[PDB]
Amino acid sequence: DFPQHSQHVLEQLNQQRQLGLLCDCTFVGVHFKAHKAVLAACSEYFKMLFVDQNAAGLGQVLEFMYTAKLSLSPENVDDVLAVATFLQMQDIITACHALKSLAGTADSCIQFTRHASDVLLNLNRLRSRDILTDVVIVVSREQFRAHKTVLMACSGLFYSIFTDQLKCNLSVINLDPEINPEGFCILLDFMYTSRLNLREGNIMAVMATAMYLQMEHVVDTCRKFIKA
Repeated sequence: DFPQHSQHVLEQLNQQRQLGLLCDCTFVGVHFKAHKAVLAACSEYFKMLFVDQNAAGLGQVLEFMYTAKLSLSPENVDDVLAVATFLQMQDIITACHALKSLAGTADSCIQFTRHASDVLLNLNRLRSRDILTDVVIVVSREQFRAHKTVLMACSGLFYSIFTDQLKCNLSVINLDPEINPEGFCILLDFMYTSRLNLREGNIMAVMATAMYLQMEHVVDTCRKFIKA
C-alpha cells in the first residue's frame, strides 16, 4: 500500500526525459527525447508502431504523458487535437473538445490526477506480455524481463548500473548470485504495481534485497512489518 508510488515513478520518468536518460526515441526545429515504453503506455498507436518498428502539437502531448498536465490555448488546441486523434489519446481529445465548448479566447491547464496510475498500470501490462522490455535481469537461475526506465526510476542500484559507461548498453544484467530470486520478484512487482506482497517467510529476503537495490522506503516498510 504505497499510494504515492505511481506519482513518484512518473516524476522520475520525467526527470529522465529532461536529462535524456534511457531515452530511445527522438522527434524533430525542436528535438524531443522520449522513452518508447512510456509512449506505448500512453498511446495505442505508439505501442503498435514500436512493437513493429514533426506535427505541431506533439510537444504538448509529450508533456502531458510525462507530467499529467495538458496546457491548451486557442493557438494550439487544433494542433493538439489532431495529434491526439491520430494517436488515439482519448483524455486529450476530450480536453480539446471541452476547451472548444467554451467558445476561442481561453487558455486551460488541465491536470489529470489518475494519469500516473494509468501509466504505471499500462507499463505493467507491457511487462506482462513482454512488450518493449529492453533488459533481462538474471538472479541466479531465474530471469526477469523489465524496462530499464522503470528499474532506474525505483532503484539507486539500477540507476548506477544504467549510467555506467561499461554496462549501460547490456541487454542482460546478472545480479550477485547470493540474491534471492523470490525477493527480487516481489520487489520488481512492487516497482510496477505499488503493492508489496510481504509474507512471514519472505520478509527477511525482501528486506535484504531492498537494501541491496537501495530502496530505503521499502526497507523501512519491511522493518515495520517485523515489529507488527
